Amino acid sequence: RNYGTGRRKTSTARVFLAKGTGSIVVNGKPLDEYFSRETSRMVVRQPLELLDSPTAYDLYITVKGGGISGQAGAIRHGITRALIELDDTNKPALKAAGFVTRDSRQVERKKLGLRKARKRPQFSK
Amino acid sequence: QKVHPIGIRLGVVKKHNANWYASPKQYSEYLINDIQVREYLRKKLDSAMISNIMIERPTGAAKITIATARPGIVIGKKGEDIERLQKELTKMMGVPAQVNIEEITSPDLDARLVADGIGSQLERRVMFRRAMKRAVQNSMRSGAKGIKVELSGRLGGAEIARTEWYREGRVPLHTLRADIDYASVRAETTYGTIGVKVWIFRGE
Amino acid sequence: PRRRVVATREILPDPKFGSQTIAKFINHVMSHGKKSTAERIVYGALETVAQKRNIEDPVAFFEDVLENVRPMVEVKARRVGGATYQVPMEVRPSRRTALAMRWLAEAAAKRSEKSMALRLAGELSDASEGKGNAMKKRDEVHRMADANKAFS
Amino acid sequence: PRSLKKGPFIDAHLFAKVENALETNSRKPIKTWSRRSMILPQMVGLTLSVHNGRTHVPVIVSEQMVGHKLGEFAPTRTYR
Amino acid sequence: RIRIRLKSFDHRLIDQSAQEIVDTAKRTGAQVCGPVPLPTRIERFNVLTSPHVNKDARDQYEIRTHKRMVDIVQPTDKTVDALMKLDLAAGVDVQIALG
Amino acid sequence: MNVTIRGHHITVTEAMNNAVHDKLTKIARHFDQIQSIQVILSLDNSGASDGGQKSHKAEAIMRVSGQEMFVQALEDDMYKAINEMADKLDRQVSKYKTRLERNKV
Amino acid sequence: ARIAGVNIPDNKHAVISLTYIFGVGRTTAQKILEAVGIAPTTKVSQLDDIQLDAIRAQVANYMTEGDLRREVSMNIKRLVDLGCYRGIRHRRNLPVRGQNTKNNARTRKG
Amino acid sequence: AKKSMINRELKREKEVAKYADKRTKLKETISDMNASDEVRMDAMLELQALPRNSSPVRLRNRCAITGRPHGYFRKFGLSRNMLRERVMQGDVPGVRKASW
RNA sequence: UCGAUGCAACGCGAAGAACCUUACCUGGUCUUGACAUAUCUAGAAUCCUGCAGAGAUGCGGGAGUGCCUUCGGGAAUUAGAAU
RNA sequence: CCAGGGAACUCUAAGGAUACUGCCAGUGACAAACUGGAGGAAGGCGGGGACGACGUCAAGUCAUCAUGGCCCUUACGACCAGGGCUACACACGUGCUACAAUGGUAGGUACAGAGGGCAGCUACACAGCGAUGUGAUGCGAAUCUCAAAAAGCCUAUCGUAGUCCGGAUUGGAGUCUGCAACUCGACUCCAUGAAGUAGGAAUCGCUAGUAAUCGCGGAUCAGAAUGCCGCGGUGAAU
Repeated sequence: RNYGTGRRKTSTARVFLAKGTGSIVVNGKPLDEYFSRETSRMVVRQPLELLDSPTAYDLYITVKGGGISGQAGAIRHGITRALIELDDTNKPALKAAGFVTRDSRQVERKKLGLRKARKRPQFSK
Repeated sequence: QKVHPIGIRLGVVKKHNANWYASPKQYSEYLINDIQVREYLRKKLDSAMISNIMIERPTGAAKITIATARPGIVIGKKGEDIERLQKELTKMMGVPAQVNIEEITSPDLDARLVADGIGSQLERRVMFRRAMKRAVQNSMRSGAKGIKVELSGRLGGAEIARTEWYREGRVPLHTLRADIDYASVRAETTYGTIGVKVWIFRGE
Repeated sequence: PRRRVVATREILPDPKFGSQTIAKFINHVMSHGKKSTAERIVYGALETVAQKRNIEDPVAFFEDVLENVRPMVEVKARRVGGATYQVPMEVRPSRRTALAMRWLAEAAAKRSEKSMALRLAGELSDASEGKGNAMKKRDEVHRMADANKAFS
Repeated sequence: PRSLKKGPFIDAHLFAKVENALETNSRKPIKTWSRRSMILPQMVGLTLSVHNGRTHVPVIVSEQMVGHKLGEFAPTRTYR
Repeated sequence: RIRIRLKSFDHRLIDQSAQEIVDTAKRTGAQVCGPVPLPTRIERFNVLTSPHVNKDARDQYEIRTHKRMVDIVQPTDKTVDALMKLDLAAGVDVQIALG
Repeated sequence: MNVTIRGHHITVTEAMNNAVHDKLTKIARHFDQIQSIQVILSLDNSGASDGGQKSHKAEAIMRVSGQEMFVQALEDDMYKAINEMADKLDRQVSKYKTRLERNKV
Repeated sequence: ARIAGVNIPDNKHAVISLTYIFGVGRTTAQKILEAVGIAPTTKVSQLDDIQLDAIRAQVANYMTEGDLRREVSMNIKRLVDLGCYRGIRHRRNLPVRGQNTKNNARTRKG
Repeated sequence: AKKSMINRELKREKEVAKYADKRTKLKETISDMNASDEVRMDAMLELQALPRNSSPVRLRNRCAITGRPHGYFRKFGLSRNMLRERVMQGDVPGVRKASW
């Protein structure tokens, strides 16, 4: 029952880890049924398969907020935190891939006199 | 070019001079009547030396706190001039509001009183740099860690206007925890308007 | 930027072949941030060439064509005494792959096939044997690089 | 244009003028500044003087003018 | 179960008023479920600072509206007879549902 | 090559248009690489504390391939402002043209 | 085939080809095809002459290019000879529905 | 703004206040589906016959101090020009500078 | 209508012109005046009306007689008498 | 909020902890400092914003406001109706929408943040092709609602055509707001279907959650955003 919280952009995934078969329940639905994008499909399994144990734990994941790849990143971070909660010696191998560092990147606010965060209105010369 | 010293410090080391809560419909009425109170009372108490006034209000009544350096002239003999203004304050405001007078222990540390004294001398045709130096000397001896006074306009009556400032001490404007009093008044001279800005820095 | 060597970002390998080279090509094809879209065109073209040539390793085949495409010598614009003569230098390894990928994408962008997947598949097939606009542009670069061959 | 349930908009003063002109069938123009008023079948035939902003322009209400506002037949900008 | 909802613009005055309201009940022999902070209303304004031109010259203002709310578990008479005497106004609005 | 002649706070007359066009075509005779010209004729003050002497303004923003040179001239009379502006613009055209021609050697 | 005096394309679907009659768009084509029996996905070439006549009779209820062109021209002519504001814009070839006649009036001016 | 415009707004709002209730009852009468057709048409005619300034659409709210018709904010009742001065002086409670 | 005029004017004032806003134009109107104080003549203000007019306005009819001090009368109020 | 009524977790919003070149290895004048490494969520200014020195441009604003002087006082003041600021041989500056197949259309199926709601938002039902209309409900809101996020994913079709692209213009019929939609409103429906097939010289923005693209809010506001100010989704190349 090792639980970890992961966050990314705007999503916040709460994942529960138990030693089991490998049943991943993403917000009440299976991983492949919940994630229609294969890019977001890899990210969830990335930490589990990094240390060669994909079909070794039952995962109860509840994502909330964020998009479809932000949620995958949040789930990956939460699984990473739960895995290091289970074992501290997991961290040395699971840190070299950057799975435990929270990604602090966020939508930069629209600044005034600008079209976007950085985009500037044009002026012909 | 320069932000307002109190406005940029309102939430860090300072405090608003209005402390009432109003629903979005009530905010307009409260703020408009509050501004009207401020203007009327500042025109009425021109002779006295009144600094910042805090018009804070509970539900119903209000508690208007005026800080001054002339409590005798403000209050009147046995409270005969404070109550005469009390009746008008209630007559134009809402539910009867209690006005209480506080005392400024050091009138040379209040940026508003110094600025208004400079303005009065300028309107009475005192030499402008004489007034600047007098104010800087008084405030810097009255314990202030720094003063800066700025005069802008047709100084002495010159056709070409100019800005003359005088600093003594620190007055670190770009530091937020500076406790910098600021005031900007105008002297109505026979050749136009002189802008009198005063910054007084007194700690952390 | 007249400053330090700012570190390059970490690319994430694509899910199917798990290759950073295919991920980089997917980024090259992708426009407007439609990574899933570009994934689908890249995968369709790679599967089409794999089926047509009956080759088990599409990633190995793609690596072969990429290495066959990327140039070896480029020409730059030098300046000595207000003069502009082109100097042939050796392309840096990081720039080699990017130049090859960009040439492949921009050559497949102007094919007559219906879908971009078909156009990319045709361009990949041509480049594997040494034909197409990608090889034409690379040989036109080598033509300049060898027709100068005098300014160091 | 206008909700059908609300009916046509006729200005009260011009309505009174045209109603009191219909009982006489008089031909002198009805000088009005109300150019937003609906042209009704009752007012077919006679002539109004619709203000164009500067002066009044006569408008002899023909059959194919009901369905139109008064100001449509009084151009405001004069461009040569 | 009386319910007090506190609204203000200051995030310290509201906390201290809520603490006083909690303290009277917690010290007059009663139980209180703590002041949960309900979402603030943050409303922003774009006041361009020049009198005439330079629309890019702006001042961005904001007026936060903080809201707290406290429930008592059981309203003992000695605890409840204090709220109408706990006159804390002039900065914080207090609404007592008394339901 | 474009020629725009706008007037701020003054009514540009046919004589002003001719007095700017004749000098513009004179500079464009020796320099044939001009992209655009924009001349603003203004009346920037009333000379309330100096009695004119800078009451009228004539400014020229010209754009060439790879550069943009702006000149201005204040004067009591608009025609003299135009002539002084034109002379500054001609001198700057000559300066740029000779630098570009001497960059080849 | 040939409906309403025009030879609509027969290599495309019926609901798309029927839009080639001046006076029939896509919603009207859908309504026409649902009026009798025809699925919109069927090509004109596969349409039988019995349902050709069915569709031809169905189109007659809609004011098509024979009557429609004359009706539109008459509607414009009414305003033009009326002299109203819209008529004036019609005879002067300027936008009539309150659009910019200062910079963007090109699909009108030429 | 001009004193004439300030007083013109005042007298334009006076009629709105005077005919506020009559307009409410009349609008309910015209919108009632149980009312007779001629009744609702006559009520609509009376609405159109009411004085022009009585409608709250001719009202243009402006700054309380300066009477500025532009840059108005409903929450404060002030134009942008006076609102900025008051906010920077601190006279507007709760309002401060924004940065996020 | 006016202002903004190289970068640093030109989706800028204007965070929003059908009327209003509105500053411009045509026409119809008023002159201490739409708004403040000096004043003395009547009246609680205020509400509902009729006609004429595009409306601004003009000419007429009904209900009400405030409040505190009380026979000097006063915070407001409608139409001027003039500087 | 939901792990097992619970007081765990997410979240909300007040007070704090952390980060300091603190430690290690080097280079460096026995220095400041620099380069790399460990631990850590974050490493050296962690990302972003507010904060704009003395002065410059007689820069802008007397039309927010105030103000010296000058000028008009049956008028340059004031009230009202109608028109006008929306005109068009034209040029220029900012944008939006496209020119398509990395796409159009029709079916399903997901994933947000932020903000607004009595000067209102509307569950739901019925009528309507629709804009909307009638009845009625919950909500001064973490309660009810705006509101469905769109790009995305699956299937079918279109098969390179001025077209099943594009959606200007115009004709007809309507809905709302408003005393009033002619000048001169926004939306809805039917019909038409314009230029446009990637744009000369020249020229602009952007170094990372950025550019690009996709939707959603607000201020002003009775109605009237392709502007402005914001919000998140996908997300590069160098």
